[PDB]
Amino acid sequence: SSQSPNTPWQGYDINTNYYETIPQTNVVREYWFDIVNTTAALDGVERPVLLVNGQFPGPTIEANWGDTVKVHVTNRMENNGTAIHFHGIRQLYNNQMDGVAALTQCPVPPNSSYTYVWRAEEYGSSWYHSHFSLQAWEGVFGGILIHGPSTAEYDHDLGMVFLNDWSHQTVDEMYQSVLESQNPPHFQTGLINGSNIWVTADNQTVGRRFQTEFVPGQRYRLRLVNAAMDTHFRFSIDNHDLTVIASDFVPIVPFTTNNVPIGMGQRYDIIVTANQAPDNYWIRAIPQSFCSDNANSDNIKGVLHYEGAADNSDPTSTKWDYGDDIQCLDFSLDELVPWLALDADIGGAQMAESDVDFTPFGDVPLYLWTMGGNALNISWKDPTLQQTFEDPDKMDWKASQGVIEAAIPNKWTVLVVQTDLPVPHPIHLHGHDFYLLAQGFGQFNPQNVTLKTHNPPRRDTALMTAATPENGGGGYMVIGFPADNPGVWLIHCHIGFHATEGFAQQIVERQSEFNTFFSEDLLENTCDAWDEYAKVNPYGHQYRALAGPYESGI
Ligand SMILES: *[C@@H]1O[C@H](CO)[C@@H](O[C@@H]2O[C@H](CO)[C@@H](O)[C@H](O)[C@H]2NC(C)=O)[C@H](O)[C@H]1NC(C)=O
Ligand SMILES: [O-][O-]
Ligand SMILES: [Cu+2]
Ligand SMILES: [Cu+2]
Ligand SMILES: [Cu+2]
Repeated sequence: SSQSPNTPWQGYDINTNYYETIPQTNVVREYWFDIVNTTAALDGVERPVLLVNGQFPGPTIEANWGDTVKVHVTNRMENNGTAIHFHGIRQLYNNQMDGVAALTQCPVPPNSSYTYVWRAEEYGSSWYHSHFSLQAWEGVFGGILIHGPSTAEYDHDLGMVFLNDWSHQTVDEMYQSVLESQNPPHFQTGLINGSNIWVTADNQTVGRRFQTEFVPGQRYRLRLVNAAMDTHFRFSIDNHDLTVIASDFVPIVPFTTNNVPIGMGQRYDIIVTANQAPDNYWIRAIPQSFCSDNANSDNIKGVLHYEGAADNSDPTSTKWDYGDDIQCLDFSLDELVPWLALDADIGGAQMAESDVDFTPFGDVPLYLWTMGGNALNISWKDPTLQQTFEDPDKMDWKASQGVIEAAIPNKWTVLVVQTDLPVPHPIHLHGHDFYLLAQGFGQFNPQNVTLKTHNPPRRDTALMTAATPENGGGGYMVIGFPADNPGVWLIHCHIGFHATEGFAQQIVERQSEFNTFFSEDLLENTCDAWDEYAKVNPYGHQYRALAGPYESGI
């Protein structure tokens, strides 16, 4: 009880192994989420959105390390199912609460509910979002903020800072055109924590920029989350240094930088000290042009307003000269050093490789992303956990199910995700923080690659980097994780369009121990409701063909 005195995690600290030890708080944080169909004018232009409780971003789930969180999700829409995923939450022996349509549950139909219950067995910053088709990017997402230890001190916690791309047509409206094109999706603008201005065709300014206020001398924590559909950002604040203290849910040895490159699904916790002359400073979220197509890359900005700065007055500050805003990169392996030091014990690991390609299918054609040789093609109404309940020793996986088996308790898997294309992708794994062993450009060399096993970066989302066409294209990333968590775990590109097109596989982990978590009633109650919806509403039927809005299932 000498550690972290007068905190909810008294008896534990920054050195506690949070994979093995959790504070007991006895506390349950209970949330009620209505998923609603509405409109909003987040940058001053009205359009349809799907929201949690009428808010964008959705309300923050806030808890202390070791709490239990209970989220009652009710579907108040007409024409979508829903499922809510808690990104980066380990869900240890709790796979059926992971919120993945077609894996861990059927979708929740309109007028039905699902109660997610999970343990805060990590601390730091993340987010929840729909894991049903493109719905997260219609606005169904919000923060997860779990208080706990930190690797540097500060005075004020500003909470979540979401980074989003945005357009005035919806992602669902765009989807058919995306499917039928070899060009990446184009977005018109972006939002910082759900706000921006917009310049109209007649040069009027509508909307309002994100703004935050600093007291000179004070230190502020910002919890950055990239929730964009198809944009890799560099975040910066003119004239201010940023001290990075965590990557995803893993506290790291702090380091200071002038910008944070942040991929879709990733989080970084930063501390900013108000040590500049009192003034207004631009906060910038800049799409990286190699892998983002945005009409307004230089106008996704907010305002840092010091007390002492002019009111009603935009910044005139200059961007940090950190180089170009072209490549889509992570912090390097040597920059991200987990504070809790753990080695990747990959002796005796199972080795796998999943290639990434983009291929035409059918007569239109539709251009689909494939991972490990197949575009994922699975079933909302027949989720993987139903298949294994019906047949506990099932071995007859279809190619289109994209299965990677990890049957042996605690045995490591080393997975190489590779591509020949000049296109990078943020790779996210459910149910695990993976160990990031390598990340590179060009061809993967099985002889020459060095794997970092000595306290490598550890997180839940990392880029498969790729070279530009002039440098030959292609790239790879290599991850390691032990089979410490029975369940069916999605591994996929965190670009929504890509995952829905097929860029996803499923890790079937310790299949013989699904009894540790599985509830037939929790599965079938929702599946039965979903079937009743599908009878009366065409949106209840999954489009799985090649002349319409193909849905991979996730
Ligand atoms: C970004 O938007 C979120 C969601 O509205 C804001 O969340 C608040 O965060 C603070 C600090 O953790 C909490 O006190 C509030 O309860 C949250 N409100 C919610 C979730 O409705 C967040 O403050 C915004 N970020 C900034 C920097 O303004
Ligand atoms: O995050 O999926
Ligand atoms: Cu996830
Ligand atoms: Cu992708
Ligand atoms: Cu996911």
